[PDB]
Amino acid sequence: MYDWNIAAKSQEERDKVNVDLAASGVAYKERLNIPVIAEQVAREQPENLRTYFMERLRHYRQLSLQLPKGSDPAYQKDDAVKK
Repeated sequence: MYDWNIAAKSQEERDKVNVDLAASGVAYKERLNIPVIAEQVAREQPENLRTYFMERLRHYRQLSLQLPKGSDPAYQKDDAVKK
């Protein structure tokens, strides 16, 4: 699907988000089922925001488990059966 955050005009804005979406594709896609390419963001990941990407990344992990199908043990329903 290529880039999508083209709405970012400023430099500081596009860089932080480019690395933000990067952290998403890498984990969010492999965990749940988000349709994106991990290496696609790997070639556009600004080392200048390597810190931010990790912040969102670590966060994405927390939701990786909470998120829908793909990897969720505690996503049971009615507290009766787990699925």
